[PDB]
Amino acid sequence: EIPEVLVDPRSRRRYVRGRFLGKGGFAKCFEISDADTKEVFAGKIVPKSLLLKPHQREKMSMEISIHRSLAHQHVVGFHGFFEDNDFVFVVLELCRRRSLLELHKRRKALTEPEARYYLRQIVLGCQYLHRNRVIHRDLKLGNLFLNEDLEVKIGDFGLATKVEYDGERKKTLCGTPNYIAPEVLSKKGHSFEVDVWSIGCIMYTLLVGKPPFETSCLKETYLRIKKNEYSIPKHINPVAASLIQKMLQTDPTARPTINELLNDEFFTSGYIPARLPITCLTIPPRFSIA
Amino acid sequence: EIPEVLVDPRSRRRYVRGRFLGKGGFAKCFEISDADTKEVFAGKIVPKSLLLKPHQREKMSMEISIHRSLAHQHVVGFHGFFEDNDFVFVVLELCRRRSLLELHKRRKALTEPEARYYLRQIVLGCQYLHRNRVIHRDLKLGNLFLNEDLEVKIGDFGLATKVEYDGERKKTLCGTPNYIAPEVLSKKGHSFEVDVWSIGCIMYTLLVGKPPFETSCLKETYLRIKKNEYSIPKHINPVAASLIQKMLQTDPTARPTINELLNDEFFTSGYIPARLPITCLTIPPRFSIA
Ligand SMILES: CN1CCN(c2ccc(OC(F)(F)F)c(Nc3nccc(-c4cc5c(n4C)CCNC5=O)n3)c2)CC1
Ligand SMILES: CN1CCN(c2ccc(OC(F)(F)F)c(Nc3nccc(-c4cc5c(n4C)CCNC5=O)n3)c2)CC1
Ligand SMILES: [Zn+2]
Ligand SMILES: [Zn+2]
Repeated sequence: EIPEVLVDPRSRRRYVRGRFLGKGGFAKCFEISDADTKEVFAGKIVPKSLLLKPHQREKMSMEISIHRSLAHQHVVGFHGFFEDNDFVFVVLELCRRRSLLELHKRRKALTEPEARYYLRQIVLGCQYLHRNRVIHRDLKLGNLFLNEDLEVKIGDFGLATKVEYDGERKKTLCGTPNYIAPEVLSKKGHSFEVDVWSIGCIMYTLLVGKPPFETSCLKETYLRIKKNEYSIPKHINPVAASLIQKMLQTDPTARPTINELLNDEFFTSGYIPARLPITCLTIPPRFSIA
Repeated sequence: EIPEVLVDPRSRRRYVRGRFLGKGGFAKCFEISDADTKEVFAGKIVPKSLLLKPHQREKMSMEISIHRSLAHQHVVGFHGFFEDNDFVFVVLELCRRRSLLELHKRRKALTEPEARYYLRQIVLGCQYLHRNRVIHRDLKLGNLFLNEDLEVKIGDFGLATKVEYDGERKKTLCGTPNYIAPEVLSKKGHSFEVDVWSIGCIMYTLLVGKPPFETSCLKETYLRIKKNEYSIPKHINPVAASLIQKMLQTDPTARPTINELLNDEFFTSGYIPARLPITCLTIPPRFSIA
């Protein structure tokens, strides 16, 4: 039940409503063209019917509050919002190569160089957020979008929470992150390390080709995480592996900080492409010498 | 996309498909008439599209396994099942007065006598299950259906689990019970007392007119439960109250068993109607003397 055009009565531009893209939570998502400067965006579009409750409403505002304060190369750009009466409309930078999720569906395990390339940009983006006292809290392959030059842009700040003062332990998380950290489940109080944990699972998943804790039942998975029950295939390199081990530790005070991450030998003693062939979208890159 | 008639190719009868009633999980639910003996039932009807995964499938079988083994006056009667290719069809005893939930929406707090009356039948039904090594695991006002003489019948065994051997602690619960017990949340291993806990919340809710741990956010509620944070209004009688206190204790080894429940002075020193006026559906009963 969503209008063909979208008008921003305050910044004044309107948007022709493009094709479906994806959806997540009470949100569905489409591309959309500025219709005058003709420029192209992704528009996240939430029905106010799903938002009848004040608790849902706040969650949604909070996300705009957090996301809108953010500018940086590996974060999905926030270009504004507005609402009618049935809908909230948010304008985002458009990522034309979808998300890491889709790339994974299609390449399963990646080559090491690809892992570094992508992983590095994931960390740079997370270095950004952490330095602004923001925790994403649901870093996963489907929130890591890729623009046209296959650059990573972090997305969906709907579980993103703001750190309000040094030492704060966020005591609850209203939602179900994919790669959820141990300390969240042991309902124990959590902070930035949850993102290091998630990145730990991303790394596994990209190198190993599957999630570090997958099982047919969610609650069993949660069990696994809590007891820290995973294993790293023997073919994964020993340097790669141990960075995983670093981040996938049940005690957050032991996991690397986002900032010392890029230093790890995985990165510094390894080859990191400068860019990627769009081929790499479907064919393992060989990185030959000419 | 559900057939007008329903045929059981093995017990041979077919069912004319009546009016909507309710829904819960992947299930929607209708009344249905035997079409020959013309008798009336509620039919729970699950699309096999929601059941593509083996884990969902098992959950559903388990429920049929548990529920079908059950016969007793305060349990929703199991009258059979069968499937086509798009649907699972289950035939249930029809409860023409909906559930305690609806009665609560309309009367908020109940008179003590009503509470006993209903509560007693809840316990008798639960005494039954517990003696058959079955835990319902999601006793709540909307699973407590009422037939025509306003008798309680327990329903929905889709989180019901079977106890397989003395001492067993069920380690996980794949779902989100309403009135969920502390030990479930502290991911700690649980058994029959979870139902005593739930009944504890039912009692509160029926007497006090609202749930013992309600808050605008679910995760805050869970916090409350874990820390056992509730309070009993001062107008609730002292005998009533303390039965609540008994059942709403964080340590399951302290909560009354289902079997010693009916002994509690709440019941034995109190007036318990033999039946209820259907008036009581919308008007507080006075229980005069003629
Ligand atoms: C799991 N997958 C994640 C990525 N998917 C996707 C498919 C086609 C797309 O446009 C194209 F073709 F140009 F590349 C895009 N591109 C895109 N660009 C900016 C924001 C969002 C977005 C932000 C959000 C969502 N989306 C799709 C959905 C949920 N909430 C969001 O925050 N998506 C993404 C499909 C689903
Ligand atoms: C929260 N409410 C619970 C009770 N509700 C309800 C409304 C109208 C009804 O028929 C009438 F009019 F004759 F009284 C009934 N009667 C009824 N009788 C047997 C089984 C089920 C049932 C079993 C199950 C469900 N139902 C409605 C839904 C979810 N899963 C079940 O196991 N429901 C129930 C409405 C929703
Ligand atoms: Zn499960
Ligand atoms: Zn919440």
